[PDB]
Amino acid sequence: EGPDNDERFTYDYYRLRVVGLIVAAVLCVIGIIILLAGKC
Amino acid sequence: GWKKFLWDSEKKEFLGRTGSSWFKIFLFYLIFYGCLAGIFIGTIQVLLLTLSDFEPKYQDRVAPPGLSHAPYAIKTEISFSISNPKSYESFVKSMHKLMDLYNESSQAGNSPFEDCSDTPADYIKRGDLDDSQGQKKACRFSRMWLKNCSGLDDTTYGYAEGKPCVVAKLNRIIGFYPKPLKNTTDLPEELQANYNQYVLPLRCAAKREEDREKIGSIEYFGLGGYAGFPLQYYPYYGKRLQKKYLQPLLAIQFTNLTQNMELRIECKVYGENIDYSEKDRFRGRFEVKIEVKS
Amino acid sequence: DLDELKKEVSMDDHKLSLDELHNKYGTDLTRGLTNARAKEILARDGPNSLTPPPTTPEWIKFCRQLFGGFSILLWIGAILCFLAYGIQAATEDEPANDNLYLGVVLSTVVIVTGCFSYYQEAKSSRIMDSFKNMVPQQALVIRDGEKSTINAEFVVAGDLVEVKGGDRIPADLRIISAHGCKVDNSSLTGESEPQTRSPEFSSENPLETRNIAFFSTNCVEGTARGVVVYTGDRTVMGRIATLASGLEVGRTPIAIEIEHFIHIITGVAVFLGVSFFILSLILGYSWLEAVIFLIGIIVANVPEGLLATVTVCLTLTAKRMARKNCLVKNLEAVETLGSTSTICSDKTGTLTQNRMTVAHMWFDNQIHEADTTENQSGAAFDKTSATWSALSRIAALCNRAVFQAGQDNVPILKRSVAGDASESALLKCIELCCGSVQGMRDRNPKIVEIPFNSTNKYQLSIHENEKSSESRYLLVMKGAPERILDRCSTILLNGAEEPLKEDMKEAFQNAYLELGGLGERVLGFCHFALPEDKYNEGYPFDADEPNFPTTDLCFVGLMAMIDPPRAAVPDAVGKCRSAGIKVIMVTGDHPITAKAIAKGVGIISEGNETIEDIAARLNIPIGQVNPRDAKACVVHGSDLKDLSTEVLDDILHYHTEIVFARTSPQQKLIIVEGCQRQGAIVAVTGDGVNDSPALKKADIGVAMGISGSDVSKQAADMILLDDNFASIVTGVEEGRLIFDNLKKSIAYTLTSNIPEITPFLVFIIGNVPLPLGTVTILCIDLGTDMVPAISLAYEQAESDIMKRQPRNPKTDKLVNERLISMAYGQIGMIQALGGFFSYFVILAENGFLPMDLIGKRVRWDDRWISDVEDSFGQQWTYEQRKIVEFTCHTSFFISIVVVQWADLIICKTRRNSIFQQGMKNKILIFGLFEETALAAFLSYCPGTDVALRMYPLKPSWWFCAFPYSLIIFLYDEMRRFIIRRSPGGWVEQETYY
Ligand SMILES: *[C@@H]1O[C@H](CO[C@@H]2O[C@@H](C)[C@@H](O)[C@@H](O)[C@@H]2O)[C@@H](O[C@@H]2O[C@H](CO)[C@@H](O[C@@H]3O[C@H](CO[C@H]4O[C@H](CO)[C@@H](O)[C@H](O)[C@@H]4O)[C@@H](O)[C@H](O[C@H]4O[C@H](CO)[C@@H](O)[C@H](O)[C@@H]4O)[C@@H]3O)[C@H](O)[C@H]2NC(C)=O)[C@H](O)[C@H]1NC(C)=O
Ligand SMILES: CCCCCCCC/C=C\CCCCCCCC(=O)OC[C@H](COP(=O)(O)OCC[N+](C)(C)C)OC(=O)CCCCCCC/C=C\CCCCCCCC
Ligand SMILES: CCCCCCCC/C=C\CCCCCCCC(=O)OC[C@H](COP(=O)(O)OCC[N+](C)(C)C)OC(=O)CCCCCCC/C=C\CCCCCCCC
Ligand SMILES: CCCCCCCC/C=C\CCCCCCCC(=O)OC[C@H](COP(=O)(O)OCC[N+](C)(C)C)OC(=O)CCCCCCC/C=C\CCCCCCCC
Ligand SMILES: CCCCCCCC/C=C\CCCCCCCC(=O)OC[C@H](COP(=O)(O)OCC[N+](C)(C)C)OC(=O)CCCCCCC/C=C\CCCCCCCC
Ligand SMILES: CCCCCCCC/C=C\CCCCCCCC(=O)OC[C@H](COP(=O)(O)OCC[N+](C)(C)C)OC(=O)CCCCCCC/C=C\CCCCCCCC
Ligand SMILES: CCCCCCCC/C=C\CCCCCCCC(=O)OC[C@H](COP(=O)(O)OCC[N+](C)(C)C)OC(=O)CCCCCCC/C=C\CCCCCCCC
Ligand SMILES: CCCCCCCC/C=C\CCCCCCCC(=O)OC[C@H](COP(=O)(O)OCC[N+](C)(C)C)OC(=O)CCCCCCC/C=C\CCCCCCCC
Ligand SMILES: CCCCCCCC/C=C\CCCCCCCC(=O)OC[C@H](COP(=O)(O)OCC[N+](C)(C)C)OC(=O)CCCCCCC/C=C\CCCCCCCC
Ligand SMILES: *[C@@H]1O[C@H](CO)[C@@H](O[C@@H]2O[C@H](CO)[C@@H](O)[C@H](O)[C@H]2NC(C)=O)[C@H](O)[C@H]1NC(C)=O
Ligand SMILES: CC(C)CCC[C@@H](C)[C@H]1CC[C@H]2[C@@H]3CC=C4C[C@@H](O)CC[C@]4(C)[C@H]3CC[C@]12C
Ligand SMILES: CC(C)CCC[C@@H](C)[C@H]1CC[C@H]2[C@@H]3CC=C4C[C@@H](O)CC[C@]4(C)[C@H]3CC[C@]12C
Ligand SMILES: CC(C)CCC[C@@H](C)[C@H]1CC[C@H]2[C@@H]3CC=C4C[C@@H](O)CC[C@]4(C)[C@H]3CC[C@]12C
Ligand SMILES: [Mg+2]
Ligand SMILES: [Mg+2]
Ligand SMILES: [Mg+2]
Repeated sequence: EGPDNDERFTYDYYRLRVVGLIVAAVLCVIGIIILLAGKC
Repeated sequence: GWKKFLWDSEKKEFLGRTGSSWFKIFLFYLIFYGCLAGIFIGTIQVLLLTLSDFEPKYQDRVAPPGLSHAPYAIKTEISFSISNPKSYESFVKSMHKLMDLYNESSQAGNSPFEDCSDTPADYIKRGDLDDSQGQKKACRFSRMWLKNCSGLDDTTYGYAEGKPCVVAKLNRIIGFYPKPLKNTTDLPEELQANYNQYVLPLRCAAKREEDREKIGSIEYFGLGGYAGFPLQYYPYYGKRLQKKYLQPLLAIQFTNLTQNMELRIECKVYGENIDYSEKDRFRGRFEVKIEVKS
Repeated sequence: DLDELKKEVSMDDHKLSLDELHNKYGTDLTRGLTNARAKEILARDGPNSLTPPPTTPEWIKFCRQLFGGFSILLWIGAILCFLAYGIQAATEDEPANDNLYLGVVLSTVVIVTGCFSYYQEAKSSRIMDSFKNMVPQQALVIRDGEKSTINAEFVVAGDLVEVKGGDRIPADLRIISAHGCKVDNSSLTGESEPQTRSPEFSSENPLETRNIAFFSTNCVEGTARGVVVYTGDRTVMGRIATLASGLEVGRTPIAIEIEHFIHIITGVAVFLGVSFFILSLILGYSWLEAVIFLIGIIVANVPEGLLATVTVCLTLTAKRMARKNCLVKNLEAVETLGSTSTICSDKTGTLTQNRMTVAHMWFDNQIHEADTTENQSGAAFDKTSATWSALSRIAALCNRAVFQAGQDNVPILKRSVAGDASESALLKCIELCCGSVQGMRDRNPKIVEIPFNSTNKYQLSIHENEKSSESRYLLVMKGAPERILDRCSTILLNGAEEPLKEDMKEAFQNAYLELGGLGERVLGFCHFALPEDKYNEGYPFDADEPNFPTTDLCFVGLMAMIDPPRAAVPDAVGKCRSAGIKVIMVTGDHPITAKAIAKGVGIISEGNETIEDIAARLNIPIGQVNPRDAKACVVHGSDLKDLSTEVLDDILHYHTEIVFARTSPQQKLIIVEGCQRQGAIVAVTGDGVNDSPALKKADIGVAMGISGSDVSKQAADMILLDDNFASIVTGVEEGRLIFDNLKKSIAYTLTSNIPEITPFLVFIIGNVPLPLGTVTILCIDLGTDMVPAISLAYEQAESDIMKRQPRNPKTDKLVNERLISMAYGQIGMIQALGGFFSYFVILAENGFLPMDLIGKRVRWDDRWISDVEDSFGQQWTYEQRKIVEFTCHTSFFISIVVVQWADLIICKTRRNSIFQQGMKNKILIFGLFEETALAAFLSYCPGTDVALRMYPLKPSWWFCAFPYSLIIFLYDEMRRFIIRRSPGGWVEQETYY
């Protein structure tokens, strides 16, 4: 480390947003499944 | 209704209940809220046990440092009359508040101050961010370094005859090493002359192409006579590990300023770990609206 | 429109003569009026047509839905928001636009709610317009001595009008000459059978006399003449309709509950505002700022989504009802049924079927019962003896009525039959269990018939015998059982014949009194085989002399008949009584029949007794017995006319099974009012016009759909398109279920209140950075929260709802202090603490420890301080610290959702446990899943920190609210436990909603 300790000030918000969206999408689907499960 | 639900004399009730009821409810709420408070306090103590006293866990919201100044402008505008003295008082008062911390009387003895190179130098590492060694030592920064804007000669600092000063300052960040641009063929025009590697350059200009002509001679004052910040005053170890720490400063005199006209002056620092933002107008650069109306 | 002169009972000029009548209105009894004179009167007073209703423009009922009690509160909230914005604009530079956004949002909420509610009431109005089938009608008037058929709108007072069986009485006539004319006075007066109209006068009451024909009535059989006495709106049913229109509407119970709810919400809102106003003035702030603080706290205490949630909630219960054929015109009339505690019903057309049907039959010294139900769902009567066959031949032959041409499609009971109601009932019973009568009749040719005589009191006829082995002649006769009994000497027992000894004569007398006491009309049928040796096949028995043996006949058996009640009438009445609903019969019919129908449907429980019954069982005068020993009472209308207010109160206060007989429509209204004077909700169920003033003044009117009148249908609040009475039970059940659900949803939308306000209060008192932003409060109150609150309506019952007693209106409210103590006091507090926890965590991880946050708002807000030192010594610019504050708003909102999970689960059930009821509600599960997906979407989608100002969160923060949620679940679980084990204890009278 030392002088080139640039990583200590970086965060991968991109990957975080990607995952959080994948999860939101999944939860939304599951929801729909439960809602329509019975009317078919 | 109105009167009864307030006080009846047969059942000896007040507001609805008897003497012994209001007490049962008050006692219940007191015990309930007491437990609530104790639980919240316990969950906050475990949080205090989760953080460190010498370093902020997250340092990403403060990666690109800001560029502030000494005068306190309401809308980033400096407007004052050269005749009426009660016009630039708000400026001098602030300026003074800032420079009043670099007094030599404050900086004295070996502890915790240490004499550093009178000429820009390189970084200085006083170890890690621990309590093993006692309170680290910070370099001394003299007032006099700033030549015509020090309030030691002309207390007013310039505002008295149409030649105001502007003390720029780099935002203090823990473990932040300032890095300047290298000498390669790609470098701005301005920066070529006087490339002291050890100095972070600060250079002001005009926002619009027209205003160039109306702005006169930008005279910068600093450590070694250069227009920048010496790398030796870094890094900053934090308040707990370096109380009595002074950050470098750079004075800027806007000599030969056109009278009775609003001038937009944008100052900007250059460097690798320095990046600007179109949303935050104080990240790395800063804007000032000077108007010496007389 | 003098109401008192319309409230009075009808008066008339019936007790007069034909000369006095013609002398008062002016008219030739044998030539009628002249055409010139007729037109002079037609233009002098107006056509014989009722005034159309007062049209209601569509823009008017839209403005109505935009107002009310809840929408008005939201309106004042929007007004306050814009006022505070104006003050901030004229007092400070760079005014934030938070208040203008909140105000336009509130206005949009009110407009959308109005559009939805209005669309529903319009849907019901369209399906309602598809029922008025008004076909023009023309009357037969005699002018200048000639007969002419002119539109009903051209009849005037004074001309001569002739009617014929099958036509409708145009105006109010004064019969001058009749020929066996009968009229159906069921809609106006409520008389189930056809009263004969005679030119002579008989009773002091105009509704009882026979010399007056009425408006909207129909002449069943016969022809008659008459002078038009009353015309146009001045008619009987005209004054009744005008009175109905000139009555007020009222105010349902659900509305009063919403009103008292707003009363409490405003009490605590203005209290917190005036108090934090004096407090802010005590801490140094200026007036200009304190005013904005007052308005802000008041607005923050207003539920924007409770309006949309409550409206959609009620609408969901209204469609379950539309699925079973129960349509409501308004939207709140869906809850009134559950709160009803006294149902005033009508007999003719509502409690009964208004159709004569063969009820009991006598044969082989044994009473037999027949099925008298619409869909024919019952018990047969043993069609295996020869006696029954002979009976079928007697009734099917000695009967002159026949089904109306072209009925080959309708069922055997609902088809049209031309004739008297007795021959029609007999024809239907024979055609029901004996096949086609048309062949049964052509199978035996009728030779000679002697019509019913006023002296003979019998109807007889001879026909050929279809026996291919017997060419003799058959003689059949029907009539009153006494007259026929005096003409027999044999009895067809099980087929064979036997003498008429006194043993069977007494069995016949007891049978006669058995069928008679049942409120039924009995007839006797007998027949005889004429000896072909004394009356050959060629001899013609002309109806002149005694060609048939009047006596020595063979009596086969009695046949009773009466109007039966609808299928689900007894079961529904029993269900209502089980739920603690007082059933009181109110009808303008004969008391001898009203009492029988009451005992048959359950109004007068078997065993209870009236004062006359006791006097008859003891053989003592009626003035000696005490009226307290009689549970049920039959109040006659004539006696009702002479009774004080206190007497009626006592009648309803001491008698549990009351039956008002021979009561006029005005008296019906008086009875409904007598029920309201005490304090109980009333539901009137009817069908004719006499029920219009009763259905209007009652808390809720139920009109029949097929058998109901247009006036009572337009003045009612609920319509039964299928004429099923069990729908009343279904309605009283749904009215309760959706009530306990409204309570749950209200507590849900009120629990979030606290974690939405507390941040601003600590902001002003403790001077810490702003915790909960405005676009987040909006994303909570109008976003995520909506689906769960809507789902709370689909919750099933916990205990039997059709078992508990009706809710008391003066004590058990919809929103009491027990709810406020839970939402605002215990759950909301925990949710607020959880939010502040996540808050401090976000600021502690970035560098701002809790000790340095108290006292920073002045510099934390200042827009020109680009160097704010944190707990570690770092310098933060203005935009950098603002980004962190916004990320704290995002996590605060997510914390709210996390605690709402446990709140929606503890709100699902009010007493029972989750491991008992169960998570069978799929909508609630979907609500939780969607509620989480929306929060993640609002935070992780790119460009949100620009549009809505919500930054992404780091996966370790999302877990700061979990412990608070589990704690909320455990606390409420133990709460809902002591209530069960300890009934009536502290936890119940303190936390049981
Ligand atoms: C850091 O340094 C500041 C300046 O230090 C001075 O210069 C340095 C290089 C050394 O030589 C040091 O010894 C000097 O003091 C220091 O601030 C100074 O503090 C003194 C003490 O209060 C001030 O003196 C007073 O001046 C006023 C009038 O001031 C006028 O000028 C200033 C600008 O300079 C304006 O701001 C004012 O509004 C006025 O226009 C006198 O009226 C006052 O009278 C008092 O003393 C006399 C005897 O002399 C008595 O008879 C009276 O009763 C009063 O008791 C003082 O003479 C001096 O103005 C001030 N300088 C500035 C620029 O403000 C500062 O405090 C140091 N800070 C730290 C943390 O060490
Ligand atoms: C009955 C009701 C059922 C309801 C089911 C709902 C379905 C749930 C759906 C999805 C949840 C799984 C999520 C998994 C996501 C992992 C993704 C991942 O890669 O994530 C890594 C992060 C670490 O982030 P960092 O900051 O360290 O690095 C940041 C580094 N950078 C930023 C530089 C890149 O980690 C994380 O997010 C941690 C993710 C959270 C961990 C899951 C914890 C589960 C909690 C309780 C369940 C226990 C069940 C027990 C079984 C009982 C059976 C009877
Ligand atoms: C019946 C069955 C139904 C099933 C339906 C399934 C639907 C599909 C399900 C999931 C789809 C997943 C799509 C994933 C998209 C990833 C986009 C992404 O990762 O973009 C990230 C970057 C922005 O990063 P940055 O550097 O600016 O960060 C800020 C850095 N700072 C602020 C520090 C400077 O993007 C960019 O640049 C470019 C972005 C371009 C725009 C992309 C649009 C994505 C928006 C919405 C789609 C998600 C919907 C998911 C369903 C949810 C339902 C509620
Ligand atoms: C920065 C700091 C943050 C601060 C945040 C504050 C958040 C505010 C949270 C909650 C607001 C509390 C406001 C008061 C709520 C009271 C509820 C209320 O008014 O509901 C209305 C009920 C009516 O109910 P009903 O329809 O069933 O009646 C039927 C009667 N029938 C049937 C006999 C006719 O009326 C009643 O309950 C009667 C009225 C009783 C009023 C009691 C007043 C108690 C208020 C304060 C006490 C403080 C003392 C502290 C010192 C303790 C000693 C150490
Ligand atoms: C540290 C973290 C703290 C978090 C705190 C917040 C927690 C809130 C979230 C979830 C709480 C779950 C509570 C579990 C309760 C289970 C109760 C249960 O199992 O009681 C069994 C019942 C009773 O049956 P019975 O005897 O009456 O049947 C009679 C059948 N006959 C009539 C045919 C004979 O059976 C039934 O209800 C039928 C089967 C229903 C199965 C339900 C399974 C779904 C459960 C939860 C959904 C997950 C939501 C997750 C939300 C996160 C979104 C991201
Ligand atoms: C059964 C039925 C199922 C239906 C489910 C439907 C789910 C729909 C799922 C996803 C669609 C969501 C909308 C997509 C938005 C795409 C926006 C986008 O792709 O933006 C990309 C660019 C960002 O570019 P940059 O990184 O260079 O910017 C740098 C800016 N610097 C550097 C100055 C800071 O955007 C910009 O520039 C400007 C950003 C414009 C802001 C648009 C956001 C809209 C705001 C509120 C609407 C959300 C309401 C919630 C509805 C919930 C429905 C369930
Ligand atoms: C069924 C489930 C539904 C779920 C949906 C969730 C419900 C949401 C409920 C309430 C949220 C609505 C609040 C509207 C907020 C508008 C904010 C606004 O106008 O801010 C104005 C900003 C100006 O900001 P500045 O001064 O910092 O600019 C400085 C620029 N300098 C410095 C560069 C010059 O301009 C901008 O952001 C420009 C971009 C404009 C973005 C407009 C986004 C509108 C979002 C929603 C409206 C539609 C929602 C309808 C759905 C209803 C659901 C029932
Ligand atoms: C940090 C600590 C974590 C601990 C986790 C423990 C998990 C335990 C897992 C399952 C719990 C055991 C299953 C309980 C089944 C009981 C079945 C039953 O027969 O029940 C009946 C009794 C009620 O009887 P009664 O006399 O009042 O009926 C009166 C009826 N009348 C009114 C008609 C007369 O029911 C009752 O006692 C119900 C009372 C139970 C209250 C305990 C609540 C436990 C808390 C959370 C459970 C975990 C779910 C969430 C998962 C989170 C994952 C992260
Ligand atoms: C972060 C958030 C944390 C929140 C944690 C909250 C924990 C605090 C929970 C409870 C503390 C309150 C205890 C108050 C005790 C004093 C009350 C009292 O003075 O009461 C007197 C009565 C006895 O009078 P009586 O009825 O015979 O007189 C008849 C009089 N007449 C007619 C009016 C009915 O007391 C009774 O009835 C007995 C009723 C006692 C109340 C039981 C309530 C238990 C509720 C929760 C405990 C579960 C905690 C689970 C937490 C798990 C954490 C992981
Ligand atoms: C400061 O600005 C002034 C102009 O305001 C410059 O002086 C002018 O020079 C022109 C010739 O180029 C003369 O015509 C004017 O008369 C001068 N004006 C004054 C007031 O002297 C001056 O050269 C500038 N000085 C610096 C150091 O920039
Ligand atoms: C029924 C109960 C016990 C289920 C509780 C489910 C909880 C633990 C689930 C629901 C939604 C989930 C979050 C959804 C989205 C993200 C963003 C992603 O980038 C990291 C994981 C993270 C932060 C998840 C962590 C686990 C989470 C909070
Ligand atoms: C279940 C409930 C009732 C338990 C509540 C326990 C409360 C009383 C406990 C939990 C955590 C505890 C705190 C933990 C840490 C400290 C720091 C110390 O320097 C002083 C005491 C103090 C401030 C404690 C006071 C008591 C405290 C708040
Ligand atoms: C932030 C802190 C200091 C605020 C504390 C507020 C407490 C004391 C308030 C919040 C809600 C209030 C309760 C709200 C409702 C009722 C029901 C009423 O019939 C008696 C008073 C009672 C029980 C109140 C007592 C005081 C109460 C518990
Ligand atoms: Mg009727
Ligand atoms: Mg009504
Ligand atoms: Mg709200």
